[PDB]
Amino acid sequence: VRSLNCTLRDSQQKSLVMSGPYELKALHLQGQDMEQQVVFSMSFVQGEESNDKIPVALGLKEKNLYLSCVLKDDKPTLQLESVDPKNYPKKKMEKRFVFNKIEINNKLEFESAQFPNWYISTSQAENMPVFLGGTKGGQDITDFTMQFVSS
Repeated sequence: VRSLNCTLRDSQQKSLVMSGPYELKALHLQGQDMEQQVVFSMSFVQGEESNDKIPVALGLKEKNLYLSCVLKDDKPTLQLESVDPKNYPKKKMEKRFVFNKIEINNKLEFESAQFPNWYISTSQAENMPVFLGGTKGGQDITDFTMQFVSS
């Protein structure tokens, strides 16, 4: 498995930070305060691919913590799940962990491989949880930029 280290910023320039053990929040940060931002370990895993659609897994750099999509109270939900530190990452990652990384401009969208047309999204408001949104366009933000830190 090949990985790259990177940070993500939504299109409103909000940064992503850990709120608790299992949640990420998005907030407007600038300055030394940016040390707070989560560093992701993006892995290129097995799955269907295209020029513009690439399967990935998002773990937290150096933590056996991955972004996962599960049904919770009957609706697709994003969560941080802990994994056996010795078995991960893998090349053939379980479906709940896979996102389709879609390039559209200098922007990126992350679609659940498990739940078609469900995307990693942020709210327009400050300090709200990052979640899985079943809708594109309307109010919630579904596009991001990536910064390499050391892949």
